[PDB]
Amino acid sequence: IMEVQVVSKKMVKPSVPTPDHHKTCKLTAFDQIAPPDQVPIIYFYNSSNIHNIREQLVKSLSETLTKFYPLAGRFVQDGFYVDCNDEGVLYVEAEVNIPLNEFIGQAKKNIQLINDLVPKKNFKDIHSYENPIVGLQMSYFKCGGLAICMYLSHVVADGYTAAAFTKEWSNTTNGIINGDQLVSSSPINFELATLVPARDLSTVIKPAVMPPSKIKETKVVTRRFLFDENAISAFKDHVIKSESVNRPTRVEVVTSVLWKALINQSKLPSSTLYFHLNFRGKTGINTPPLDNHFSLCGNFYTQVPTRFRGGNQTKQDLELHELVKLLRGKLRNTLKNCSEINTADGLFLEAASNFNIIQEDLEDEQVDVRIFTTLCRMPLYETEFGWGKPEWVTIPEMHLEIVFLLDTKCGTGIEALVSMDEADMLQFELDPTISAFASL
Repeated sequence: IMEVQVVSKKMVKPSVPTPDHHKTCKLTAFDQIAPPDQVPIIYFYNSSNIHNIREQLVKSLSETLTKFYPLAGRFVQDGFYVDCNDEGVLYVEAEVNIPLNEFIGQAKKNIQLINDLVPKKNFKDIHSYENPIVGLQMSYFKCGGLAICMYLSHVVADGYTAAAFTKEWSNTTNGIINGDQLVSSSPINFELATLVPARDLSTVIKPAVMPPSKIKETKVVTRRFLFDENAISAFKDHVIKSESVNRPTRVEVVTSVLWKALINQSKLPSSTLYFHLNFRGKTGINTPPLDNHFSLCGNFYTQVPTRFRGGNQTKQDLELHELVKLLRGKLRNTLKNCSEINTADGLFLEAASNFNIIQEDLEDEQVDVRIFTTLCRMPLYETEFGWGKPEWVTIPEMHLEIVFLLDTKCGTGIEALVSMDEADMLQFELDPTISAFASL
């Protein structure tokens, strides 16, 4: 019964042209090793009941793009920079013939149904001066409910930058609607290339791949698992029982459970699970762009790869607390390393070390590399555009194998959005330790 109809599609440019001194935004070496993907997130909001809501959202987006000007530009391959030509972000307006309260419940069980809310007019990412850096689709449901979907290029921005863009846009809309007294507008800079410029990394970066890993006829599907508060507490007690780690976190236990299931499904004896660690709040340098860590935008993170090595132990002897302790050791070692670095170039060198480790693991017939992105303890459910908090926030169906960790609307549960090959997923969802949490 549900039909989505695109009503408009255009380019939304920043309210004011980008100044001449900012038209070239040079990218960093972090951006060079950033995954060249466009990554989606979608927020669902209940009915505004504001009559000019579409116009005011377009206007607040233009004003936000004034500050996030590189997002309105186009990537140039030769110099590895962003020509901030104000070509604009892709803006899709659609209308769906059903209320929002007859979709979210269905979508939580079958994420595929969100595909008609995600725009894909995008072209080639690294290359293609014609590919827009940001794509937005606003799908208005039958009685005013809103699906805001953002498709952002990881070469220009990381999770922190996407969140800052979202926060600024929502704050601008909220001020435009309810009075400007509710302002929290702090500047963003985009100038980290001063300290780590893009460079030739033929001497710095591991390249790799191998055939048994390169079985490509994969059909990636996505499933949603909800790890509720009571289940997380049970897992925490099951781990503390061992007391080989103290105070396990929600993310630690949920990632350990998912990782054990992935290892049991893997058919390979060793595994490498890597997430992202944001360099911003965890270092002490203050050379110009790092005077204000929370104002700097662009990729500023390191990969954190935890290597489970199955030697002469069986997969049957795998226990939660060992995965927790491996994750904890790797994170602690990375934090200790970050404490002792003097320049931002050294933190790029640490990120490159971890990148090389991940490539070496990708290149082994014995290691299954699994990507994890945790968005938990990020205030996604407090991003307010001026009429209410999000009803739901998730990541739509991915085309690559990945696991996203999100907070639930309230409480301390975790939504795990797992994307993997269908042949693997059909057994994975029936793992007895996680099958009770699958929305299915």
